[PDB]
Amino acid sequence: GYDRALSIFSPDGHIFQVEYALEAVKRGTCAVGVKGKNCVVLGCERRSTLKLQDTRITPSKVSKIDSHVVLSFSGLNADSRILIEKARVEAQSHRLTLEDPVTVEYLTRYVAGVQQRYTQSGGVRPFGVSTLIAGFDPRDDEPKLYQTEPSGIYSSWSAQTIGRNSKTVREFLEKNYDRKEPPATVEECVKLTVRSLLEVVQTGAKNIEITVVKPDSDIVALSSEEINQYVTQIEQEKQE
Amino acid sequence: ALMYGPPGTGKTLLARACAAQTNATFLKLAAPQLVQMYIGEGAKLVRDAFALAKE
Amino acid sequence: TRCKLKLLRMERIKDHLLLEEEFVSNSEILKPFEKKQEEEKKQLEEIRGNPLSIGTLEEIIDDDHAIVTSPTMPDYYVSILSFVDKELLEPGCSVLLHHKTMSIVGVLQDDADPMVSVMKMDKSPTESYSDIGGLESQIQEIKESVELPLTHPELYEEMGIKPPKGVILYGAPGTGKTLLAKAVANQTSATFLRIVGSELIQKYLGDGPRLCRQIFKVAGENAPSIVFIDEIDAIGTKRYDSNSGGEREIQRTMLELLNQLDGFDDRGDVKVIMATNKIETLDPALIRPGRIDRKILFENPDLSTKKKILGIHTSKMNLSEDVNLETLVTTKDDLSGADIQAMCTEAGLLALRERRMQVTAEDFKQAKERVMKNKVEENLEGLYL
Amino acid sequence: GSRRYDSRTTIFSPEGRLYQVEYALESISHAGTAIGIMASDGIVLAAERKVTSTLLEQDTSTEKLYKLNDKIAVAVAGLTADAEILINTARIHAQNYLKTYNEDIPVEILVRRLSDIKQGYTQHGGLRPFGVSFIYAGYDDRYGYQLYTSNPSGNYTGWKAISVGANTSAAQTLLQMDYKDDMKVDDAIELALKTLSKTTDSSALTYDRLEFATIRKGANDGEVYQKIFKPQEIKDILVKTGIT
Amino acid sequence: LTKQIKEIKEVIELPVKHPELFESLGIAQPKGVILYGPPGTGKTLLARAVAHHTDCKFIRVSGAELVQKYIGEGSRMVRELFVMAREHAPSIIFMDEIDSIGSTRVEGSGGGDSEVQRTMLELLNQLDGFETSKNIKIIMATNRLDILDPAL
Amino acid sequence: DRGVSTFSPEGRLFQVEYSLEAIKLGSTAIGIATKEGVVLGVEKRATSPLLESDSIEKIVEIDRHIGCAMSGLTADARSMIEHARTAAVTHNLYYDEDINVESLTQSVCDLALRFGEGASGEERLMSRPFGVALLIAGHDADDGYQLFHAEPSGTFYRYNAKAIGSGSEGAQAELLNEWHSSLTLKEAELLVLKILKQVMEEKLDENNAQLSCITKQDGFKIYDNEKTAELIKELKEKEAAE
Amino acid sequence: MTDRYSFSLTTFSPSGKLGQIDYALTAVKQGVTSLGIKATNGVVIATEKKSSSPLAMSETLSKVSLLTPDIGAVYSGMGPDYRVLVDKSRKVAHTSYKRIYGEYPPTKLLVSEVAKIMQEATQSG
Amino acid sequence: RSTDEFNGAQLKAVTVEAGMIALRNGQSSVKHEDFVEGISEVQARKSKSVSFYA
Amino acid sequence: AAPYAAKLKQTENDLKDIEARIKEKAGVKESDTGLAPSHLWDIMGDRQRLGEEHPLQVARCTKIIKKYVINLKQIAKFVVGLGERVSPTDIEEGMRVGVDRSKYNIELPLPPRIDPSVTMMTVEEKPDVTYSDVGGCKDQIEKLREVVELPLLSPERFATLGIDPPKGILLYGPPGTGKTLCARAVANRTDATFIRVIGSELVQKYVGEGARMVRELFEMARTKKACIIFFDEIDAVGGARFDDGAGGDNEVQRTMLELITQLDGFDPRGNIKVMFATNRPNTLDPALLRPGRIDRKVEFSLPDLEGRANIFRIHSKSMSVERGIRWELISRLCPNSTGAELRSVCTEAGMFAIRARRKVATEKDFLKAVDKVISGYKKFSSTSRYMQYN
Ligand SMILES: Nc1ncnc2c1ncn2[C@@H]1O[C@H](COP(=O)(O)OP(=O)(O)OP(=O)(O)O)[C@@H](O)[C@H]1O
Ligand SMILES: Nc1ncnc2c1ncn2[C@@H]1O[C@H](COP(=O)(O)OP(=O)(O)OP(=O)(O)O)[C@@H](O)[C@H]1O
Ligand SMILES: Nc1ncnc2c1ncn2[C@@H]1O[C@H](COP(=O)(O)OP(=O)(O)OP(=O)(O)O)[C@@H](O)[C@H]1O
Ligand SMILES: Nc1ncnc2c1ncn2[C@@H]1O[C@H](COP(=O)(O)OP(=O)(O)O)[C@@H](O)[C@H]1O
Ligand SMILES: [Mg+2]
Ligand SMILES: [Mg+2]
Ligand SMILES: [Mg+2]
Ligand SMILES: [Mg+2]
Repeated sequence: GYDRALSIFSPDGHIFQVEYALEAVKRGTCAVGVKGKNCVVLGCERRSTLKLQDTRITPSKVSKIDSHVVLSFSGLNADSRILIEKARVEAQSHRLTLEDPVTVEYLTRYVAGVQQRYTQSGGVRPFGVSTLIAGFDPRDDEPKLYQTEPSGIYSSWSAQTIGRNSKTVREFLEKNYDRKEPPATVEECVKLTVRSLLEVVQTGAKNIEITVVKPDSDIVALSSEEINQYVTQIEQEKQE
Repeated sequence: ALMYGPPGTGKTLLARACAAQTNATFLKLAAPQLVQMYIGEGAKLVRDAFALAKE
Repeated sequence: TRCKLKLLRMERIKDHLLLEEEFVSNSEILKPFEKKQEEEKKQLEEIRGNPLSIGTLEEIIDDDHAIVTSPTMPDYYVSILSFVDKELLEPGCSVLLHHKTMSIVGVLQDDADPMVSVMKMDKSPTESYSDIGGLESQIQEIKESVELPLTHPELYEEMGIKPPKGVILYGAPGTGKTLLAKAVANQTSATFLRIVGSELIQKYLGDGPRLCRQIFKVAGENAPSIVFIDEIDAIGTKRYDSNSGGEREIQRTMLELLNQLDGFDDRGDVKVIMATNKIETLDPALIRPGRIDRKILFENPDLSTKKKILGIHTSKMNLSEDVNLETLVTTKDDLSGADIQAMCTEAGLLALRERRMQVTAEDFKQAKERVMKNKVEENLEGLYL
Repeated sequence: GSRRYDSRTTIFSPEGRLYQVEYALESISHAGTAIGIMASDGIVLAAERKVTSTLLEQDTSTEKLYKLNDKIAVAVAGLTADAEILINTARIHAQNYLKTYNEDIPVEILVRRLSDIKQGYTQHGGLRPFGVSFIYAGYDDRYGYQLYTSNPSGNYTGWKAISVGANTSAAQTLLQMDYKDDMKVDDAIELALKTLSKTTDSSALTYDRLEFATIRKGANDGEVYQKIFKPQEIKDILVKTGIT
Repeated sequence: LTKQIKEIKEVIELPVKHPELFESLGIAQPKGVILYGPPGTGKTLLARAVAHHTDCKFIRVSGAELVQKYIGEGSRMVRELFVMAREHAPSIIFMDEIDSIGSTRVEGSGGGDSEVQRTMLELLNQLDGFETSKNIKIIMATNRLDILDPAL
Repeated sequence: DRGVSTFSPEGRLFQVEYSLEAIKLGSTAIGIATKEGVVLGVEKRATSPLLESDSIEKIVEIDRHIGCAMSGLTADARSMIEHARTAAVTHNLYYDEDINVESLTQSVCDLALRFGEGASGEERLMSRPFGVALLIAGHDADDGYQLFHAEPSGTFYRYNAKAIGSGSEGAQAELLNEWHSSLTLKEAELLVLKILKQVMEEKLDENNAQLSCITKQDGFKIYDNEKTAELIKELKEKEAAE
Repeated sequence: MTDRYSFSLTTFSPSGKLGQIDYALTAVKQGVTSLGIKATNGVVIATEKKSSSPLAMSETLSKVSLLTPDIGAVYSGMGPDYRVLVDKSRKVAHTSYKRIYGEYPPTKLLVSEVAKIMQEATQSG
Repeated sequence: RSTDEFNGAQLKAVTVEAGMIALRNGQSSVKHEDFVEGISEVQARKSKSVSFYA
Repeated sequence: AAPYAAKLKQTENDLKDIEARIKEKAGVKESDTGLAPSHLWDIMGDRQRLGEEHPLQVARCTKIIKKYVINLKQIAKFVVGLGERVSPTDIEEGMRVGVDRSKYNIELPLPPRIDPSVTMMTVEEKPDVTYSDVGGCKDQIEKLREVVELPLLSPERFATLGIDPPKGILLYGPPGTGKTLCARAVANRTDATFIRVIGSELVQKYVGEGARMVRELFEMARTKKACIIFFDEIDAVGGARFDDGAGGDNEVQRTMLELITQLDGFDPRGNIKVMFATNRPNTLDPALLRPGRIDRKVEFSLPDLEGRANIFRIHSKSMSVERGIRWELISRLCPNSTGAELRSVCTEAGMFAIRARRKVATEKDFLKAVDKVISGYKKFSSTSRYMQYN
């Protein structure tokens, strides 16, 4: 019944709703991604700070899709739930029919696929969501980081940031992550990801969540103590 | 008698040529003049374009 | 303290001496004046007598006649005679006629208007640049096109080419646009005209076009000048009915705004300064660069610029060692400069309610909670969509 | 032609916001107030009706408190009609899980599925968003007592306390002071009446403008009990905190 | 209504009679003070009582052109109302902008009544030395301050 | 809102005029077809030094003798590449034979036509768009190397050479002088880079350019990023002899 | 032919509340009066009869009806939307309690079935 | 013949437009070759845009 | 603090005490025009000032009755007669005349209509834009010279052919190409009276108020021989033919109809050349753009890539520049750019020479300057919308 066209072309060569899509993303939360040479690190800041608000049962903004894929999302949070759902569905129907877990390349197309296909039908608004997709290719060591648009475009990155105040942290990353020399270890990368967030978080360790995915389905989160430790370290050094 | 249609058909050109040629006294009037900014000077211009014409 | 009073006494020994000297030499010391000034005043006064009837000149004839119209009504075909220059005679001008035989005995009449009062300004702002300090390089583009060709004629003859014209101010609100303008008019000390863009829409129809042709004839006269059209966005919504606004009134204002600033007219020096927060409604015949040269783009400042900004406002307030100036800046995460200014007006409003006359660390951390609650109560998103 | 008549609920604004959704968040704050309080020893679910007339049969009515299944109760804020749809759709989904796993639905699951339904109305199909928000109060083995709230956007978050309906900011600051993490069930009851007796727009807080229900693990042999109190036991604890 | 009487005697009378109190503190002098609430609560009758003790000329402005005869409309009157109220300082200009005339003008433009109060506001915030010595107060009144144009 | 349905009383479907703008926004894509090897080269327009150059794909394989380069929004194109891939393989099940190059263009052009109101049960699975061009290049026995230009109009022509994208106007005027009928593969490959250098925003490098051909023996083959760096280096020697 | 009110005709006001719901009550307030008093051992419901002429005999029209043998019902507001609403009610009472429990529904349950119709007459376009 | 849907005002706009072409060359007589060529110079036509799909 | 508080109270009283005594004394002190030659004028002008030469109460004739009927401008009607020796041809219909102050009798007739005066302030006095100022050597600039300049300087060549010379010409296009830059140029060179009008000057609330104006302007241009009447910005009062059925388009369409009936005229126009500078031919009216009044219409084009290489020679030769700035090099780099934006690269390299502290603008300050003005003034498409068709 409803199929009224929402991709009214802009005479200036655009589409009004796909600009607006990009705008809604900017409103929402921030999240940063950086790829060492043997790890990926997804940090995101959490406005779930608010005395008397749990974090045990409240869902974190970094989601598990598969054993060795992880997603982080900025933009409308009602909407995030869908793209998780679809991707999970996918991940199993790939094992079923072709065997072997999803190549991180593939799953990127597939999430990207879904967001494009909401601009085609009239009955539906675009998802105002951009995402970071990360994982390690089956039985390999190749870090991969991918980010998609609510346009539907996708590309791999050395590190990227989406959400609010992405310009501050991109400008920070140009100077401080060399393109020829990734951070060597897991601790050196993590120190680098904290230092990027602590520009727009305005200190605190309670705010930020840091999850690391390594090769061989190692999805681990750093707990409050660890966060604090790293922060403090960056405090002494910086002060000195 | 009214003359209407597309522009270029010489509506204004013919009428003039044939009303001066037949020696019938041809008064020149343009409607935008009957519009006025005084209150009641347009009603006094129509009766005066008429009173001249009865003589 | 002493600096100010030495100079103020120095100008009240100048004013006193000059007034006594200049009064005594108009009423006692007459030698280059005397005979020759007593004869000239006696001849002009006797010849035209009084009362003198002011008239208005509709038109001149070059054989020394004029058609003047009294403002009462009865018209007159008067003569141009004796003790008159034809350099100032011209349409609209006020002449003196002799109340019997009306001959133009001279022109000296210019009678100020309450329509030239609203346009012209008497002000002299009590802030000058570096009370705007921060966003430092945004007033150092408005000084390259307003101040700098008046001050150094040398540099713009040395490169050649025509000089810049105008600027538009647009961008985030709370970025100081209104005080930025109030500073480039105080530095130069050129004749600063000032009009809001919302007076150009009036209930009266077609009165728009007459009002801004007036504004530019006043401006051309006093040139060099700066015109502030503050809020030219306002012309986009303000309307009283649908024909006192609508396509009709908005096209009349465009057309007018287009002629004043660039037309056949071959305008003298009007620099134009516009304050605005709508760039995507303006005429595309103005943000045509080459009327208006460098446009200025303003955004929310960053954390080190907001350290320069909070230091201008906090010297006003009482100062203590307790105060934590650096931690109000850090926590704010690209928040505008209109809030920073609503927080120091809120610190002395809590201070007065107590009747404690020290502003300390406690009064500033309380005033930040009240400033973050009004803008955050108006955010009814609650659970983020 | 018909495109003119189309409201376009679906479309994004130039803010990127769904203006329709923001309106819906309004229609909650008109309706009467409901407060969630988590204790370690139980969950006190407490909400004061919006209705008030002197002819209301308080004994007969529930309208703010519904049971979902035996472990999970919701408190409703908004339009009651809208709600009633969702509340039946919940009840069927609870049961569907019970037939397939012989294991009562975990509280996270049930909330997540309600939230998905809501979202869908504002994705596509030019429907008007539901004007409703729930407090979820529920118990399982996994995490213990759990509290959640979901709003008409389709986005839910957990909590250690929360309030929906009118005077949301007022309620939230009273709780910020007073709640300590250790409370029993009986102290938790007393903080709930306290927070409702200040905010109430009507002058008196009366036993027939209140609805109170508990979920307690102080039922022996390791079993949970619900109980919605009668209007005649809420009267006995209104004199207990001295409101009368 | 005892809580309202003090709130306005604080911020209106005290930076006029004692500019020394507000200058030490540093607080930049009050501009606009919005009076709102439901009609019949005495929104206007409160500023009347403050205009009698302080000795303000209470000039109720309104959109009425019956009094205006010199320019004949108040759409462009700004300087003249100031220049009469600056002579006869102190003054309270009680700008009642109606903004309840229906959704034809109030939701179509932000009303015609706020149009005149926003031209006032921008020019009286800086004009001569009166900007932290204003003796002409900008008292606004409305049905709910929410209904006013957001930029006010 | 304009309909998709409505006519502009000039005689025109407003929407087609707006589509043909979207081509021009997107990145440069040159194609020169000779009688010895079609060369396609595009400008990637890497937008940050953080982003990895080679993940971006704008030279795309349709089958093993029809290669294709796209300009415009790369998203719109994701649907239309997949449709084209299926159809060419469908034909190879059905006649055990290379799909004609011309025929494949037609099927793409047919999907392009679709954007309709979606009246009754009829399947128009788009309501809008397809603001992208293709340089569909190929080789078959019937006609030699060919090259075809698709529009979002549903309109295509054969072309000896065609530029499209941001620098289309400039590239067009250099092509009408330089194009000839005697070009070799090795001369055409160097000539494409020279016309692509003028309208490249940035300096000609292989970290914002990608070259490809289709040649009779090889089929499709995109070049190595090492080969391309060498052809850049040889252009500047010939130019610095002059 | 083709429905092109697939979209919903009810939406929230930029001031909060649904615009048409509010209107719908003002139409109920115009209506005929009627009343209800609950007693200890019975209920009483009763309405007046408003005709056009004494030619119109109002005996034939019934404004009080039976849903089931034990549940009657009375109304105010739009005469025709009562005619169908009672029909819809009787019919879906029977297809949700007459087959699946034999007995006529308890009185709470029947009220709730009616309530589903209303809500839903606002959700569909 | 070589005109159609020209109103009389365009056609006065053709015979003058031809005798300019004669003043540009320098000729003192306007030949039958210039009246043909003035027809393309004043048609109320310059075509909105070369076709792209018609 | 206290020692200095007693000095802030004096500074306040003292600066205003001084201020009042100084402005009343200074006055205009009796300064009245005339100066040093007006003393010899006093001999001549005292025997004439007493004569009744003046006043002649200015009147206006309402009816020549084959004696004369004047109507004073006070409303009171009188029959007057000939003067000292005036010809009976002078007295014409609707002409003003001066009559003897006492017993009314025509002394001296006077020129007509006292409504001209809002039409004599629209006439400009030789602009300074010269004729080589305009860009390129286009053939389009010679078409301006073949409709206006050439038939008035030599009406010998358009008399041998026999053609009615083309009198109109329309200038239209995208902004920035100089529609007003070539209409100033042609007002300098032709030395024919140029009469600029603003088409949005006519509008008032009182209907057919712009009817009076349009009449009298049209007569004022008829009297002087060789004129050019340049109507700018006629998109207001030059709109499409429509009839809303409810608005106030009724005032607007009055001033257009009065503009129509004089142009073609009962009595054709008498050496009037017509210029129209419009932004668009797209909303312009079907009775004004219909071709006897427009004649030959030349749209001024966006300069090509050779037209910007030409224009770039006017702005870079006037700056101080090092030798060897190929004007082709900066024209390529630039995208498709008007000449009003190609003037702004000189001005942005002139403001960057001052920042860098250079006495010369070089080929380095122009390469940077291109990058800044092409980005900057390209982004954001004013409204980025427009349309309003469907
Ligand atoms: N039928 C015709 N025969 C010869 N010449 C014609 C004819 N129609 C128009 N013309 C020429 O066109 C000129 C312009 O026509 P005119 O302007 O008088 O006509 P119109 O219908 O009144 O058009 P409009 O009033 O719309 O301008 C005439 O002066 C004449 O030279
Ligand atoms: N970058 C800055 N540096 C120094 N002071 C600032 C800055 N930004 C704002 N301020 C202060 O904030 C005050 C309020 O600013 P003003 O009212 O002039 O801002 P605005 O941006 O003009 O607002 P609007 O968005 O309503 O047009 C200024 O008068 C000024 O002192
Ligand atoms: N062809 C040109 N050659 C040299 N300079 C030009 C040319 N066209 C425009 N200019 C320059 O640009 C300036 C401004 O352009 P102008 O104001 O004439 O635009 P316009 O064509 O009248 O547009 P509109 O009337 O719609 O605003 C001129 O004063 C001149 O310096
Ligand atoms: N606080 C009060 N004390 C005495 N009279 C009051 C008070 N408030 C309102 N009134 C009375 O109610 C009427 C309305 O007052 P007004 O100030 O004009 O109303 P509004 O808020 O609609 O502008 C007056 O007659 C006034 O005397
Ligand atoms: Mg005619
Ligand atoms: Mg401002
Ligand atoms: Mg009042
Ligand atoms: Mg112009």
